[PDB]
Amino acid sequence: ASMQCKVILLDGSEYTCDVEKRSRGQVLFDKVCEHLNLLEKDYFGLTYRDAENQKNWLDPAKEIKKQVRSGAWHFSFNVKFYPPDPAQLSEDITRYYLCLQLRDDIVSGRLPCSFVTLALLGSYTVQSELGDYDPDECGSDYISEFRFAPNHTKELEDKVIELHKSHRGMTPAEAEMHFLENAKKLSMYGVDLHHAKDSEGVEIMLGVCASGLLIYRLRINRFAWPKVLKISYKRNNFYIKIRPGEFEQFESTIGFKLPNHRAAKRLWKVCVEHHTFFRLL
Repeated sequence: ASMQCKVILLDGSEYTCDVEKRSRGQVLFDKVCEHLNLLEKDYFGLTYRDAENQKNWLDPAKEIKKQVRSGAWHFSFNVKFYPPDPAQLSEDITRYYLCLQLRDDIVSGRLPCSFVTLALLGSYTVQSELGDYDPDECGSDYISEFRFAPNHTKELEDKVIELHKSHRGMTPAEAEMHFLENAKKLSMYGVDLHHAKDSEGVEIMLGVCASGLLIYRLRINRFAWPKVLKISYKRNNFYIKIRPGEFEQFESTIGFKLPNHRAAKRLWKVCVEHHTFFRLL
């Protein structure tokens, strides 16, 4: 009358529990956050891969059964809504799980940034995890475990060490806070990127975040939520209604062709959820 679930956590470890066969996603999410002693859980969710190996958020309001057709109820715990100002989070631990996610986002190449920013962010990670630089605990080899960037230059490594040396006295809470302030200013911070085609058939990327919808073709356009009147899908296609022009005198619907109905439905859902979260709480 129950099914085993496995969840990859942000530090790489694996949470196992059992849930009732007809459990809604909420059941499992609540168990994972309890495990994590996470009170600010609303920023977070669970992803799964479907039979086409596409990533999907587990809808907490719905039976897991209906979403994951396989009995392989394997999930990944992830940031869903990236806070525009992490300093305003109530708890250090929320910020910590947030850093872990952003570290992956960087290493995986999902959040690009300057060599400069990579080294600064790296040095904050090192101060958080290792503490103060010391020539006697720190060979010149003491940061061999850390990944900082999709690609490790021995010069990135030296710059991380240089900056680490300057952070002396800094507590994890502060290393992390500094980490979050440089990270939140990055261009792709918190943007969920989706492949699409525009009306001419030119391949573009439609990003969703706290502030609105982004189009990239090379970043191009950006629609703050306040200016999105309606978000909808039909078939392969994704639509937004906006009031263009200086005085917003008319409505215009802009359309994007997505690779299939399901890609359109995932984009639409993610956009709706972001609008609800960021604009209605």
